[PDB]
Amino acid sequence: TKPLWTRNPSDITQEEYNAFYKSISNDWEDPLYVKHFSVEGQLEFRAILFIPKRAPFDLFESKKKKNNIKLYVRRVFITDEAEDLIPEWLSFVKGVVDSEDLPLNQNKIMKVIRKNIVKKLIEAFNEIAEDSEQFEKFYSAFSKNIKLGVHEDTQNRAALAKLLRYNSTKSVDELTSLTDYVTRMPEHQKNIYYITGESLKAVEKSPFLDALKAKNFEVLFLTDPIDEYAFTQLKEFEGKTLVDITKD
Ligand SMILES: [Mg+2]
Repeated sequence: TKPLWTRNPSDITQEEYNAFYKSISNDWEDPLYVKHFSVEGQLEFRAILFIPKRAPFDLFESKKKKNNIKLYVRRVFITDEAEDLIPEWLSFVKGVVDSEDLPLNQNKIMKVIRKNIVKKLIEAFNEIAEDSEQFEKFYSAFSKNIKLGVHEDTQNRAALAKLLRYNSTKSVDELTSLTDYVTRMPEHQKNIYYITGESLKAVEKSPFLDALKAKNFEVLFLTDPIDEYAFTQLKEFEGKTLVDITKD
């Protein structure tokens, strides 16, 4: 009879998290991942956040951001329609946030909660990334929210960019991360090369690939306008510069 989130992650089992998830998500499936944590220091609060196995329908209105994360303050419900609690590109997250001090009434306290949540969720994505198979599932569902985050989040960009995934000349069937791309780059390669296009088919046989394939340089394939734009906002990854081959 004690709020699940107030319990230590160690004492909670799956199915307990699953049932609790069903209880708040209007979803029948178990969550893809569960991020239960607590924050201490200047501000104190607990939270259980979930990443759905699949992107919800959300085809009722024009907008979308209707984050139904239940907001509690010392175990007493307050609202499931909080504002600025979590970024718009992350609205797909479901769960509960229980704060010790009143989120008040913009408010400052709310901002530090939002900051910790973003930090924890990136932490959850890198975790899902440990299983390239379960990560594909997550990418198929929220690759759009990730790209959106890389575009909206300048302070967490580099980190989020580590979540992008693309096909390449050396990554045909399976997708690859920009980190693995870097690792694969030969000693004399200084740039991360890529090419933009309407589709994979249209980009796979570009004559611009010849000057690279012959020098055994891997090249990424971007087919989404958001990925393209994102790359100009990223510029560099891990130190390497992003270069569009079609240009030069
Ligand atoms: Mg089950």
